[PDB]
Parts: sequence; C-alpha cells; structure tokens
Amino acid sequence: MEVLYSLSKTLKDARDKIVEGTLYSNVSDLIQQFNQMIVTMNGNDFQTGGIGNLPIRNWTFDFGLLGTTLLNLDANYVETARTTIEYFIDFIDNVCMDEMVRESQRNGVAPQSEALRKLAGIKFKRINFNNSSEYIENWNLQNRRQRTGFVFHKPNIFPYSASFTLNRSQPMHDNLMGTMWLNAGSEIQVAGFDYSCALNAPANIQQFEHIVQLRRALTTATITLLPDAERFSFPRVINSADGATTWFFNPIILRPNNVEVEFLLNGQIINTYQARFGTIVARNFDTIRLSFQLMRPPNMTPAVNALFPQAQPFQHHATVGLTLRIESAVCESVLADANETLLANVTAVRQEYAIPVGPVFPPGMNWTELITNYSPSREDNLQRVFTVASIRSMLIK
Amino acid sequence: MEVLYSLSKTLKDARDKIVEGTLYSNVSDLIQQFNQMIVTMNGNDFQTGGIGNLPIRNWTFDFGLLGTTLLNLDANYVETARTTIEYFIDFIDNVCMDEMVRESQRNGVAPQSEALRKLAGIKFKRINFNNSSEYIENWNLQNRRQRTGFVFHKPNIFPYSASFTLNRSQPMHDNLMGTMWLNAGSEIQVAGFDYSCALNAPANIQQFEHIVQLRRALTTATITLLPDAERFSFPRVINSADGATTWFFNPIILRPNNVEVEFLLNGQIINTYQARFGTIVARNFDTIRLSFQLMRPPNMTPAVNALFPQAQPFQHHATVGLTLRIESAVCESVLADANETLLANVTAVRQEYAIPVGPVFPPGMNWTELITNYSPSREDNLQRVFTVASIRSMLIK
Amino acid sequence: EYIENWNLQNRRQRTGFVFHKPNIFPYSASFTLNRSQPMHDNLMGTMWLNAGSEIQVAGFDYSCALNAPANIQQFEHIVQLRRALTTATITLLPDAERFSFPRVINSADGATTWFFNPIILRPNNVEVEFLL
Amino acid sequence: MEVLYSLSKTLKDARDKIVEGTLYSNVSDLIQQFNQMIVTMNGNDFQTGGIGNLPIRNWTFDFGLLGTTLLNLDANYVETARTTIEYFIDFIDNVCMDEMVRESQRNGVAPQSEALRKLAGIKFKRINFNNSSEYIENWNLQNRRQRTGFVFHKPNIFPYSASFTLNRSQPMHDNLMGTMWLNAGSEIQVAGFDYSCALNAPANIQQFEHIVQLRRALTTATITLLPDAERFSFPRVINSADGATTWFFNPIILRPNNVEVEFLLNGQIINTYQARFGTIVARNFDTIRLSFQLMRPPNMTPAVNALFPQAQPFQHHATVGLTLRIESAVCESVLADANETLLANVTAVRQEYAIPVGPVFPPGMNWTELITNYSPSREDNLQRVFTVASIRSMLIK
Amino acid sequence: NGQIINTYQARFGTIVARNFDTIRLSFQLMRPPNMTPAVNALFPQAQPFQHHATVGLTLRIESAVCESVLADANETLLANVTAVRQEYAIPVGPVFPPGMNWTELITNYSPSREDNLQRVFTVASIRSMLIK
Amino acid sequence: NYGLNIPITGSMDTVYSNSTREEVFLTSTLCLYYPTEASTQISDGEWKDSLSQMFLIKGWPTGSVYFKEYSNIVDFSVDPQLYCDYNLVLMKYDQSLELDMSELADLILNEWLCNPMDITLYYYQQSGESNKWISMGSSCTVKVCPLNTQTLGIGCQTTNVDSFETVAENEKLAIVDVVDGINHKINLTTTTCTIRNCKKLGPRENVAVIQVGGANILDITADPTTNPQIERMMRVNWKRWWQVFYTIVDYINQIVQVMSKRSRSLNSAAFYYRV
Ligand SMILES: *[C@@H]1O[C@H](CO)[C@@H](O)[C@H](O)[C@H]1NC(C)=O
Ligand SMILES: *[C@@H]1O[C@H](CO)[C@@H](O)[C@H](O)[C@H]1NC(C)=O
Ligand SMILES: [Ca+2]
Ligand SMILES: [Ca+2]
Ligand SMILES: [Ca+2]
Ligand SMILES: [Ca+2]
Repeated sequence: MEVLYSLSKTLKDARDKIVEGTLYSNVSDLIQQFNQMIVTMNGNDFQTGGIGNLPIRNWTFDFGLLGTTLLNLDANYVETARTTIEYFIDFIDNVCMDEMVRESQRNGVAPQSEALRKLAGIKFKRINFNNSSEYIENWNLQNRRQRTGFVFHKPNIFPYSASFTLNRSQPMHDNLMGTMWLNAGSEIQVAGFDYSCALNAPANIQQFEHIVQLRRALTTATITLLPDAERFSFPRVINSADGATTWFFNPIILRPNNVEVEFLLNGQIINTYQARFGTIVARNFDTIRLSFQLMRPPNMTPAVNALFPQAQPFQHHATVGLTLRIESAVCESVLADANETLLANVTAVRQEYAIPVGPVFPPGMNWTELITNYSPSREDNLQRVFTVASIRSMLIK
Repeated sequence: MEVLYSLSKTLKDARDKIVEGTLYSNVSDLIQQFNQMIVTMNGNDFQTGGIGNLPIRNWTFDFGLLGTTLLNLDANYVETARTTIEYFIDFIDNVCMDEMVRESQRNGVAPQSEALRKLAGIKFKRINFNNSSEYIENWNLQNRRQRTGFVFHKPNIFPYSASFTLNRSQPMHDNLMGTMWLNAGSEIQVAGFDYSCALNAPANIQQFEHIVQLRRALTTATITLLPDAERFSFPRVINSADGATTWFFNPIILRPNNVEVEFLLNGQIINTYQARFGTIVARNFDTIRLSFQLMRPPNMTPAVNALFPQAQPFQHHATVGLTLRIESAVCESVLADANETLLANVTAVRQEYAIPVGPVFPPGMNWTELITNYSPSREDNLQRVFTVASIRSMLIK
Repeated sequence: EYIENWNLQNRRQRTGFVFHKPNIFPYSASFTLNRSQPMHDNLMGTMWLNAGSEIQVAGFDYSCALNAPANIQQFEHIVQLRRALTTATITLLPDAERFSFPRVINSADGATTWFFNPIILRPNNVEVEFLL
Repeated sequence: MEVLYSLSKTLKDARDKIVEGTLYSNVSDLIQQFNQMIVTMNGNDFQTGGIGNLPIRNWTFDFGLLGTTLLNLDANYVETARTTIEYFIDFIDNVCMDEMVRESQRNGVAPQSEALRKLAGIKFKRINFNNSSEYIENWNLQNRRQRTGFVFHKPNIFPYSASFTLNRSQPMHDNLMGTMWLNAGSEIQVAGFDYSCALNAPANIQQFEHIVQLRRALTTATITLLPDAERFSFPRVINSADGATTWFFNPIILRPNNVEVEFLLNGQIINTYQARFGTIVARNFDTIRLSFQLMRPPNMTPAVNALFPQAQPFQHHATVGLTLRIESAVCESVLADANETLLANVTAVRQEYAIPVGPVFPPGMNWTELITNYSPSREDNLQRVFTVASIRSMLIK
Repeated sequence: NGQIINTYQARFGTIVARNFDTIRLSFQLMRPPNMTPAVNALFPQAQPFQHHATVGLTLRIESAVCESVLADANETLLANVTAVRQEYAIPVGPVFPPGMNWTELITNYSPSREDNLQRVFTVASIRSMLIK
Repeated sequence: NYGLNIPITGSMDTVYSNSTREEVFLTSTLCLYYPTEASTQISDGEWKDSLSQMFLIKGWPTGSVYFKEYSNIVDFSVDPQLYCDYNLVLMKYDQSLELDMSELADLILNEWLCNPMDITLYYYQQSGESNKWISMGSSCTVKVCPLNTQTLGIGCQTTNVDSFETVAENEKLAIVDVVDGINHKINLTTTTCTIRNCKKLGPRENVAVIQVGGANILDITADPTTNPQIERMMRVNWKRWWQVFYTIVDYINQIVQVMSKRSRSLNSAAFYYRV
C-alpha cells in the first residue's frame, strides 16, 4: 500500500509541479519518479471492482516517458503529461474505492482488492516515493510497530448515548434524585438533580458522580470544562426507565460546588482538577470521572425560599450541570473528526455502490456501533480503509 | 533553536523519504543534508535533563555517513539509516522535553537546556536546513524583528470568567436590572436582564452594555454573532455579590433590539455592526463593546400581558442576550486553540516529571491565569516552549 | 489547494474544496404556524434557526397533540442549500436548544407578540432525507 | 530479544548435539553457529541483577573457539565445550531472570534489563539463529504487524468469580429466584433457581440468562457443554446480599429446557446452539450468553408433587444448571493455561527474589486481578515476560 | 523565599544580610512592671488613655549588592535618563511609567521594565563618561 | 429487601410502550365516600345500583365500585378507614368546619407513622416539623403544659391542670402542633379520646379529597408559609348531589388518572401504627 500512496503522491506532484513554463531544474527529480512509475507499471494488467454495483474494470498500461533535456517546460510537454495523468488518476481512484469497499476479519491489515495485492508484490517496490502524510507515516510506524499517534480536532470518541440514572425514585416520580447525561461526539453533558434540593442530605449536600469509559485512551487532550450543562436545564417530560409512564422534570439550576474531574488511565489518577473550569489538559487517560455536588443554599431570599420548600410537593427541582468538550486530542487508533473527511469518504463509496454487509464493520458504517464495539479487528481494518481514503483524497476530492 | 528545528525537520524527512526502493534522485539532497548533520554532530557529548524527575541522559555521536553510490535504495540502506535515526530521534525528543520544562524570568526567548544552549553555538550553524513551519517562521521573524502572525481556530483569548453586575439592587433581590456574562474560550455570552421589563425606563427602552478587553489584539477575525445567549435563558439561583444570600432569576427571552457591536483598537472605532447577526468580520481589534436594548413590546397578547404587569411582584424576569464566537483569528502572539496541541504538549511534559512551580509560569500552567496576566516575559517563555513543542510534535506523537 | 482548484476549473475538470464547519446556510431565524388565531393561545408549527453550519428546528404544539390524528402531530422542515455539498459529516441530536426556553415573539405581521412556553418532549420517528 | 532466544537455542542445541562420539557431520553447522556466537560475545561485558534480592553479577566473555579438527567428537572436546556451555547457560539464566522481574508502564514491549538492552544492539545481530518456538514466532509476527496466535489447553481466561443475583428477594429469604455462577479458569457453572418452581411465572416457565464477557476474544475454541451444574446441586447456607444474615438453599435439579448458548463477537451473533450438549465449537467470540428455562413439569408423580406445593413453605427449591468447559482455544493475546508453566515461572522468580510490587502488575502476579483488568500495557508486559520465561525454560527447569 | 536566612535578636547597630528577599521586624511592647508615680499617672488602668504607648524601629540599608539594576544615592543614572526624557518631552511609552517616577517604577518592577531600565542605565553610563 | 440501593439506568430515547401486567387482583377498585346528606336528598335506594350500572359503561366491571356512607365530616374524622383502592372523599364544605376539613385532608392525603403516647406517665416532645400529635375519639380536650429544662411548667403548674393550656377542645380529631424541642405534659380525658405521636412520611395517593362546596380553604401543610394546591385536592361546585355524582362518574377516568393505585397498604387504617 506504500506503493499506492506513492502512486497517488507522484500523480499529485505531476499534476502540480509539471506546469507550463517551469524550469526543468524544478521538476527533474519528479520527472525521474514519473518515468519510474511509467516503466514499472507498463505491461501490467490490473482488474478492479466486482463487488456490489461497483463495475469490473480492466487497466492496461502502455504510456510514453517524459523528456529530460529541456530547460523550460512548454505546452507541447504538459499535453502529454495530462494525457497520462488523467488515466492514472482514474486508476488510483478505482483501486482506492475497491480497497475501501473490501473488508475482512482475519488479518485485516493485509491488502484485499487483488489489484492492491499485485501492487504489494515485489516488482512494484521501485515506485515508493516518500511516505510523508500523517496517515501513511502512522501506517509505517505501526507496521514496524513503534508508538505513533493521530491528532484530532474535536474527536467523536464517545458514542451517542443520552440516558439517566435514578438513585431515588417512586412509581409517581414526584420526588426523584439522579443524573442525566448525554455523551455525543466530543461533548459530555452531565446534570445531577434533586427534586428536594438536597433537603435531607448529609449537611444539605448531595453527591453526583459520572464515569465515562473511552474505548481508546486519548493522549495530550485539550479539554474545556464549563458549568451549567445546558441541554438539561429546561423543562422536559421523560419516558420512565422502561417506558411504563412519563415523569416531569422542571429544573432550576444552581452552580455545582466543589466539582472535580479525574482523568484515569488503568485505574490510577493520572490527572485531577478541582473546581477549575475553562481549559484543562489530560496528558493521558482512558476514563473520565466527573464528581460534583448540589449544596442547598444556606441563605434564601424569599423568592428562592418559596421555590424550595420543606414540604412534599416540590414544584421545582434543583439541578447542577457540567459540560466537558474534548477540543483536541491525540490517539493511538484512528477515529473520526470534525476536521477530516475519512469516515465520510469511505461510507460514501460504500453507500454509492451498495456493498453488501461484510463480516466486521456494522451495516452502513454506523459510527455509533463502530465505536461502541471497537475490537482490534475492527480497529486495524478501520485504519486500513481510512488510510486508503486518505490516499484517495489527495487526488479525487 | 533554529538548529533544533533543522534537526527535527531533517529527521522527519529522513524517516519519510529514506524508504525501500525509492530512487536516489528523490533523496540525494536529503542525503547531503544528513551527511552534513552527521559530520557536524560527531564528536560531541550532550547532557539532557536534571530537573524534576526527568532523568539525566548522556548523548554521544559517532555515526558513519550514508552511502551515495546506490542508484535505487535497497533494504540494508534503510536498516543502517534507521539504527542511526532512532538514536537521533530519541536525542531530539529528550532535548525538546528538557527545553519545555525550563523558564527564565529575564530573557525568556534565549535558550535554556544546556544541551540546546550548546546546539546554539557557532559550530552547529551548518545544520540550518529549512524553517518552514508556522512557529519556526515566526521565531525567525522575531529574531529578524518584524510582524509575526499566528492563525488560530477557536482561539481561547478570553480567560474563563462568569459574573454579573446589578445596576438596580435591593436586599430582597426582587426588582433587579443588570447584566450577566460568560467569557470562556472563544465565547462571549452576554445577557442583560430587567425584572420590571422596562416600565419606567425612558420610552420603555433599557440600554445594556458590555465591555470586553482582549489581552492581545486579534486581527482579521471571523466572528459568529447570534442573539439569545442560551446559558442565561433558563431559571437559575445565583449567589449574591457578597455571598450573603441567593437570588432567583426566571428569564423570559425578548428580542435584543437595535444591537450594536463595536470592535475597537486603541479606543477608536475600527468596525461597527448594527442589527447584523451571522458571520461578521473584525479587521483588527483589541476590545469588543456589545450594546443592546430591552424594548418593552407595546402590543401584547393577554399571555404576554399577564407575564409583564405594571405592579410590584415581577414573577417573570425579562432578558435579552447575545452570543459571540470568534471562529478564527490572527494574533501577533502565541495562544492556545482548539486545533493545535501545543499547550497540551507542554503541560503534559511538565506534569509527567513533576516540574516544580517555576518563576514565571502559573502553577500547573493553567491557561486562565496564564492569559489573564500575559506579561511580555510570559509571552517570551510561552513562545519559546510552544515553538519547542511544535518542533517535538514533528517526530513524537 | 486553492491554486489546485483554480487550475482544475480553468481547464474544465471536477474539483472540490474541503471545509471544516462551512457556513453554507444564510442566517435565518423564523417560524411558520399551521394553526393560529389572533389570540395566539393555541398554536402549532415550527420555529427554526439556520446559522452557519447549524440547523436548529423545533416543532411545537400548544395542545400536545390533543385533537391530532392518533395523538401524533407531524412536523417537516425543508432547507435548500444554495450549492450542493458532498461527502459531508453531520451531527444530529435531539432537543433543539435555542427553542426550549420561554420567549415572547412578534407575530408574522409584527402587530402583537405571543408567548411561547416550551416543554421539551422527545421527537419520535425522526427522519432525515438528504436530497439532490 | 531475538538475540537472546537465539543464544538459548544454540546453547540447548550445543548441550544436546555435542555429545561423545557424534560425527562432525552432525554438528558442523552447530559448531559454526557456536563459534561465531563466541566471536560475537567475546570482548563484551554485561551486568545483570540489581532489583530486589536478585544479586548483581558481572559477565565477561573471553573464550576459545570450539575445535573442528576431529572426525568423531571425543571426551576432551565435550568437556571443553561443557566448560564453556555451563558459563553461558548461567549468563542466559541470569539475563532472563533479570528481564522477567522488570516492568514498565510506559512502552512495556521494549527491553528493560540493560543486559538485554545491550544485546538488542547491532553488534549482536549476527547471533540470530532461528525463531522456531511458538512464543518467539508470535513475538516476531507481532514485531511486524501480522496475526499471531497462541494455542491454549484449558486457558485461564475467566477471572475467579463466585456470586449470585436474586431477581426476587425479601428479608425472610423464604421465596427466592435468581442465578448462581462460578467462573474459574476454564469452567463456567451457572445454576438458576426458583423456590416456587415457577408457579406464577408466565406459562409456568422461568427464564434465566447469564452473560460472561471475556477480556480477550478466543478463536476456534473447543467447548464442552453439559447440563446439571455440579457445584450448585446440594444444600448450602449462603451469606445474604450484604452479609447481614444467611439464607438456606436446598436444590432439587430439573433438566434445563430449551437451553440456548450463544457465542457473540462485537455484539453480533457468531454461533448459536439450542438444546445441544457434548462437545461444540465456538469459531470466534468475545462473550458467552447462556440462557435456559425452569419449566414446571405439567405431569408430576405424587412424590415430585409433594416436593412442589402451591403454598408458601417451599421446603425444596427447584434449580436448573449448566456447565461449560473450554477444552482448548486460540488467542491473539497471551494467557496462563493448565499446560504451560510460564505464569508459574515468572511468579516463582518474583517470589524467589522478593521483587517489590511494581507499577503495572498486581502484587504477587495475582492472575485473577491480572486478567480482570487486562489493559494494553499490562498485556504488552505480560507477553514480554512470558516469551522471556519460555526462553529461560528452554535451558533451566 | 520564606527561608529564614538570618536572625538578629535584640542586636542593634550595624548588622548584615547575606541574601534576603523579605524583612520581618518583630517587636513587643511590655508594660513596665514597676513605675515611678509620673509614669503611673501617665498610664492609667481606667479608660481615657490620654497618652499612647509606642515602640519603634529604624532600619537603613547602608549598602547592598543587587543582581538587577536600581537607583542609588550615589549614582546619577536615573537622573540622567529622566532629564533626557523631560528636556525633549518624550511621549509616555508603553513600559515605563509617566515621568519615570521611581516609586511607581519599583512598585511594579516586571522583567520587561527591568530589561529596559538596565539598557537605558547602561546607555546613561556610556554618555556620562563624556557629557557630565 | 427490594434492592432499594442500586441505581436504575434508563434511556432517554426508547420507547413509549405498554405496562405488562400485575396479578394480585383482577382489576383495581373505585371507592366513593359520601355523607348521609347525599342519600337523604336523593331519596332513593336503587341509586347505588344505578351508579354501578353507570360506572359499567365508563369501563369499571361490576364488583369494582364500592360506596361508603359517613355521618358527617367530624364523625368521619375519627379513625378514617379507607378499606379500598381508589378512594374519593366528598367533603361538603360548611362554615366553621374549615380547620376540621383541613385536619381530615392532612390526615388522609398524607402517609403517617404513629407511635403510642402514654399521657399519664411521661412528658413528650416533637422531633421536627414533620412530627404532629394526632388525637382522635368521641371528644378530645388536649390541655398541654410546656415545661422548661428544669421540668418546671412555664405559664402552667404541672400539679394544677386548670392552668394547663387548651390547644384544642372537644374535637373529634386534632392535629396539634407545639413548639419543637420543649417537653410538654399532656392532659386529655383518657377514657374517650386517645392520642398518638405521628410523624409524616410522604404523601398517600389513593385518596382524592373532593371539596364539594366553597372556596379553596384546604391547607394540608401545617407550615403557615406554604399552602400547596395538590392535584388530588379537588374542588367541585354543587347545587344537587345527583349533579355531583354524575360529574364524578362522567369524569372518573381523569380522577383515577391523577391518582396511583401503588401507594396502598394492607391495613385500612389511615396511618402505620408502629407501637
Ligand atoms: C399498547 O396499548 C395500545 C393502546 O391502544 C395498543 O394499541 C398497542 O397495541 C399496545 N402495544 C402493543 C405492542 O400492542
Ligand atoms: C385531665 O385533667 C383532669 C382534671 O380536669 C384529671 O382528672 C385527669 O386525670 C387528667 N387526665 C390525665 C390523663 O391525667
Ligand atoms: Ca396557664
Ligand atoms: Ca379538629
Ligand atoms: Ca411541631
Ligand atoms: Ca399552610
């Protein structure tokens, strides 16, 4: 697959550096690279496609090389250059789509899409140009495995899950206690609540805790922590734990006093931030532990005093929230982002040609259950298709 | 330090371009650079570390040159190069790590880390290869004094700050008027509230104003301005200014009418926008004045009329609000973002080895206290360590 | 990439620009009302904000689907991009936030203002159709 | 490490093939390997030990090459060769015992034990002989990224758990219904009980389910499924849910009807077996879901009728059980077995030399707490020490 | 740095300090256990308290060695710099206080201020070599 | 031991469904409690049969509806036994019965836990705001005498009952509150009236108090500040008892929709007597 990436890169550089009027000095090395690609692909008959609606296409290469003695390129030259470059761009496009659609459970890293295997043969190692891109460099450093890392802006590491736990409850749901939460994308939003406003808690303080287990540990994550989670700070009617009935939630928000967040890697406390909002940093972690508290305000102006009674009704319910957003992070294993269209590209090529459901990926490349169950086979096959998509996006975009 | 960046760049190039089967045309000039680097670095003894828990290490270089007679690179070339390259990468990683943990109250930009100080000498000036990344480019410009520019995405120029001001107050907190604001990251959410909904105000128009001062003058910033500041648009129980009691806030969100945002540089009107929400642009600015108005609606359906009486109680509390995101900007001085991982890198390296609190930086290097007091010495040290972290991230992720 | 696309378009070819969080949508905060009367005591319809890369759309019913067929009220919102995007990654969540707190909103004519006091139910059998 | 394995391999081959009266044709290649091993190791100096009570030892090599001027080896040759071999074996034993005791939470795969670290250098690459054993072959197939596999006989995958859930309970503990389970090594024994023998259950059938999630996915596992969970088929007195009291359990065994065992991988079903017993196979799986049913017999002899009333006493308590053995399996990761002695060897070394409890492994190498939390760093360290232990056991028993 | 480096107890006259960032003067006021009638009438056990007991300490820093640059009673460097700025009416700069008043310059003596102060003081020395 | 310590994790998107079943009775039972004025004004006696026949079309099977007839509000206040599942209590408002109606409402609408009080032997206190003393009988005259820390009556002599202070005289039911934390000596006619030290648990929601007459006067919460309007504190407007019963029958689906069959007790008493 290094051969595939180098093919895409040398076609990109051919489309860019080989332009009218440029000095031959500017492109001599790329000219020799292009000639090497031509001569080492000549006479090789490739076949691509044949899964789903993806058509079966045959590629036969017999192209002329590019002159050398010139001092400045001109239009008579770039015309031949484009006549070859268009065909090659088509070839790598089809190969990338083929490898993206293909898939396997056993030995996922190895290349499917027999065109790509033929490229992985020994005849084609003379094409290897330079493995500069982030994804290809990570691929090599993983292949001869050293520690590596992908950097993500706003990584959708959490699976979309909105839910709640009710520590206190009764079949009329008039006096509840518990924790609502929504983990979606790179947002955590957790809101604890007491319908009695911590009337009978010890020292009028109620503890809320929420543990979030990342499927993959993140590294050097820049995080923004704010109070007053906003999605759980307006009236709602919420289906019960099992859908029997629906209970009313009427929040009135206080600040979360003595909030703390602990970032944990295999149990131990890697980081702990107490009552510190704004931007924080987690050097390395696999679990987040948000622990906040709802304290009954000791002094009550008459309005809030009317709000929180000693009696039973509880027409309003005290809430304390937290928002935690992973602005950027570094991860061992590939994930989707808001900054890179790798998942979008692979899913688009699969949906376009209606590929039947394979053994390992979920149907439709649903990211939620592709990150909920993220076994090593899923992980490394996902990395393969993602890096092929990275190769493709260099040209077809 | 320029030499340190040259080391990192040439190792990255060596790892990406010295690969099996690649032509010598692709890598001839890189091999020349690498041979020059080897010749210069041979016969030196660097020492790295000795602060906190970061362990002392000694580096000695005796490496042979790289071959040049090979037409097309083969395996053995790659193994010889790699056994050199891992050693060099470890050396550069440790040098950057030891540089990121040292401060200097006077003359911050000058190197620390006696290894790096030795590298700064005249002997190693023949390593200077290329200064291409944004951070090294701005470092070179600063030494070459002239305008520097760092482009940022969601810059967290605003220190975390949530607070309110009351221009009309009672000990019972039943007829209030004033503003509340959260400045956090790239967000300014401001909300002016009036409990009387502008009964006795002039023409039933209550003017709200909010002044935000940037610690550095952002340039060519795209800003998303929306009405209806969400965080201050639901019921809340807020401690009073002195903490004596707590008052109740029960919003009703009116339109903010005839809003007016001024972007100012040195206290003169650089940009002005009235009633213009969506994407706007601040050319070059240092403060933001957000001025909006709560205008009582003259016509009301009976529901609204019941909400806003002429009487004493004021059960529902009128308010207007603005949200202002700085989507991107260009600053002359280095900042944290939601895109780059430089702050995360530096903070992680400090926390890993438990560096004692240094003279200049705040404890734990928290961005809120670092930006709220962003003196020139702090800016110097921050630029130095951020450039070093960007250098390190070339190789180590 | 900008000069890439410049060349590829100047010599007619397929091309594209990648955007992180593009502001394809013109700013527009509005509503439509399917059930109304000058009193504005009983309303049903949609409110929406298209802003930058956000579509926050909230259907609302004052009767909570009392007389609706099968206690179900259907809401639909169509938004037509000026230029067609491609291979987009999108995030879809419930609970359109900006229309989940009390408001006083001028009418369509602007004559009088009506009060809107939301209680956030859970949108069921949601559907999203991407059309070209 | 490949060098260390090759050293152990060639010492074993020397001890096994250099015996009195052998041809030289038998041992020509081995003598060449041993001679150039002697050449490589001569002139070096290693240090071993220094952690815990493992004594420090300095190894210096200056040995003569084994002769090659014989036709059939005699007693002189063998005696000199043994004088060399005993010293080399002591060196390898100490190197492995030093490598087994050391851990590193950061980069667990890489060599600790400065002796073995020096052996990893480039001078000793010529000692590499062949990598034939299962553990070193998997080490190489993980050194490069390819699908490994370890065959295990009675793998110790299940952490030791012995516990029950009560889906129906009250203080007198007179009418219960729930499940007991023992997971241990390669055994699962799960027994659902109901005190009323499913009087008021829907259709006189009580459903039971037991989910066990392996910490690592098995492959091509041979399994033995039987009814009648043995350990929960006799009277017991069991501590209460909280230990406040104890409750009597008096089983009477019924045959579990429409039993259904499911082997699942990443949520989706891989294998189903309904009312199947004897030996079965799980192709590939991550969790086991054992569901069964206590069906009240419609027809009943008067004796069993007397056993099961409709009133409250319930002197005998109906139960249905399952036993589930893993006879063999194939695993990507590494686990202890009833066949291999690597866990025992590593634990024995640490106990022998009183190694302090390190960062990553639990105290005493407690396998249950090790497999309960099987983080990637812990797995990496475990694989390293296991392959080292196998290398040691090649020579020392 | 909050580390007691020197401690002089009931010793007046000339003293020395190796290196010090803070000075802690602690003293006491002991009511005189015996009292002539004059002082006894001076200090009554009643309330009025018409004369107020005091106890003082004076501390001159006769000479010192500082790593950073400071003004002195022996050096005309600060005077030279300030006079040169005033004679030509230099606009107030971004770093030095208006008029270069030493009190407000040393109340906040940040490193940038120290750097510029050292530069201008050294230039003043160079000038004063010739133009006194 | 219903495992009332572990949290239950729900989900916020799935689904609106049906409640399965519960097999302890064939179906719930509705249960009217009306005063004899209703029967006397109706002047009938097949009318219970007619009301049952009319509930049948509303969708209550025959055996489910039961009727109970108390003499009047004060005579029902003494030991109000709710032998039943969905209790409605029609309380005809009359002037000067405001506090007694409030007493009965606070009694039945809330879940009380009562201990005995041996008045003859010991003094007593009130632990907190939730602790009342409830006295019932043919006639209660609760005379209290608060004692200081030294067991000396303040404003009263413990040896002279005439100086004691009458918090409630000649009541069939008295929910008496006294200052919390002060010992009291009690005196009431032990032959006729009994008294109990009752703490208030949460609310009881089998019972719907339908005030048939005047304005909203029920104040269940002994706190003067709060005066909540419970959903089960119903108030209907009346001229004729036929109209009242017809409204109840017609709207009974909402009456039970605002209640819950769950908070029911084995014994029919209005409190849990914990000895
Ligand atoms: C739930 O109850 C409704 C009541 O009309 C019924 O239509 C529906 O079928 C029930 N649910 C199921 C799954 O049948
Ligand atoms: C209540 O007071 C009367 C006197 O009026 C007395 O005879 C009676 O014994 C008292 N009751 C108790 C229980 O002491
Ligand atoms: Ca009295
Ligand atoms: Ca009474
Ligand atoms: Ca009381
Ligand atoms: Ca009250």
